[PDB]
Amino acid sequence: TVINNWLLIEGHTIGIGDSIADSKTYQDIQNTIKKAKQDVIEVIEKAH
Amino acid sequence: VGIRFCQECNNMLYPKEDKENRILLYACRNCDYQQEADNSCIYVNKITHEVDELTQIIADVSQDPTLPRTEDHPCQKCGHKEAVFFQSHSARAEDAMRLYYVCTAPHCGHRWTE
Ligand SMILES: [Zn+2]
Ligand SMILES: [Zn+2]
Repeated sequence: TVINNWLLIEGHTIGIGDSIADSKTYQDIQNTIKKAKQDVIEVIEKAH
Repeated sequence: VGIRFCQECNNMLYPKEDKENRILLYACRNCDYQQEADNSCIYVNKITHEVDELTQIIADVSQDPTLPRTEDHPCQKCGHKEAVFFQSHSARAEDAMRLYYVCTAPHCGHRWTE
């Protein structure tokens, strides 16, 4: 009861803003993914 | 290693021992036909089964649009730049991820492995 009625004051939500990261973070993630794909390509070529 | 067929009833031949001359013979069991044996071997069993896949690879495979192709590896016969490559394409191939290359361009049909 008391916590719900305090949440009536503070409030909680979810939305687009909660799912969006900084552009630097997106660039870092893309760099990591590209590096991973390059490593997988290298492994495939080594197996070839 | 292979089998040879009878020359009279066109049946299957079987190995038969010649007691007198001690020479290997293939004698059909459905008639009296007998022929001399040249290879002198009967049963060959390759447990490792290391048969070169290049013989089992068909030249027309190069016609496949779904197959990857590379410009890096040229043909050895005609030196054609374009070549199509694919993996073993077979089961029970032990552990082998090696690539088999087939040269494109008509009438070449060359297959090599690197
Ligand atoms: Zn026969
Ligand atoms: Zn060629």
